[PDB]
Amino acid sequence: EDAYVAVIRPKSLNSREYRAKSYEILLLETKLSEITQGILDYVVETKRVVLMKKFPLDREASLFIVPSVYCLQDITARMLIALDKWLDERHAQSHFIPALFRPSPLERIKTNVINPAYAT
Amino acid sequence: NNSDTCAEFRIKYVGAIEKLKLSGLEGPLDLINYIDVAQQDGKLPFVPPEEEFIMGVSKYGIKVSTSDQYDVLHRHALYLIIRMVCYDDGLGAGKSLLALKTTDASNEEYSLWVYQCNSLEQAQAICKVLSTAFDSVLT
Ligand SMILES: [Br-]
Ligand SMILES: [Br-]
Ligand SMILES: [Br-]
Repeated sequence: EDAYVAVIRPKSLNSREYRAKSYEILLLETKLSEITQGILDYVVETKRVVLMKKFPLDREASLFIVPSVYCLQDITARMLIALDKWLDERHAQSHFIPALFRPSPLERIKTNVINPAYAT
Repeated sequence: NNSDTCAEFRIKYVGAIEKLKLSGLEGPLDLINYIDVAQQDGKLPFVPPEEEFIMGVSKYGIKVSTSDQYDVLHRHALYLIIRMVCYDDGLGAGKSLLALKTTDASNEEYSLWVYQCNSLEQAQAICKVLSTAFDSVLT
């Protein structure tokens, strides 16, 4: 039900090292069918939506990441350090960060072949 | 190029997500997105293994074999293919992937199959022969 969003953009990307100064951040909140269409409509009103982690409260709040094109080096408390850690690891995976910031399906589709036996 | 109904191609294999219940997966853009999220989650790799396979396309459907032709991995029957989509991986090397959405005889479950082609030209040739197959059996 409960949601949170961290929007990030670069100034790299294919880089081997994670530099937090290479990336900037804008956390938003919305409640709840369509999840992918949901968050993306909310962002533009105020590339993809990536569920990272869930955080228990002692009943859990979700953290999503929205890649795009306030500096992170200069910088809710539980979520920021988790994002810094998460990015530190995954930047040392290769193709991961480039895949995170890649264009939309529509910018990438080349051919679409359908079987006429499944029509209407 | 114009115009054949039976062709073989050297390709690479990213992987498969077999036996999905439903996820509400409509059209080519939902398909590409789903594969993206699978790659992000580590269900599929960003880079395929080096080994090459032979993809034969004909009026039977799509056949995938080892480069030695010795072993057949899969026969994707024409009747059970729902959609094939060719798209750019979007990573830098500009690789072209093919995604096949297939179903089973009773149309109750779906599977996704992802291949990597050596060029965009090859991916388009595969799509052409598949299209021609459909139109041919449709008569
Ligand atoms: Br070839
Ligand atoms: Br469909
Ligand atoms: Br089957």
